[PDB]
Amino acid sequence: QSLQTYVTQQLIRAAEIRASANLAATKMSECVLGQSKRVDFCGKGYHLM
Amino acid sequence: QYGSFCTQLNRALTGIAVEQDKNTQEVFAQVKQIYKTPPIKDFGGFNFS
Repeated sequence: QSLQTYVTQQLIRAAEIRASANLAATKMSECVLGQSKRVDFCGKGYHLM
Repeated sequence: QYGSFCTQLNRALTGIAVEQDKNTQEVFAQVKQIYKTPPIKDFGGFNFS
């Protein structure tokens, strides 16, 4: 009952990290490899690089 | 006799609760200042009242 609780928490945690890894790859695409015009997505201000 | 489950359940619900204010902060508190309209409604014929 202790491992099923730990593993259920790691599966939920890893989904929060997944959402953050998907967001990090989405910034590294649009925000580093480009110049995204999406307001406040890429620092406060107008985004240069 | 069942160990840390008690605390693990209290900690987990506290983790959710303390996040609901991170959600409410990041959705609404994006604006640095309390901006206000002038009292007179000279908005081109558009009626935001």
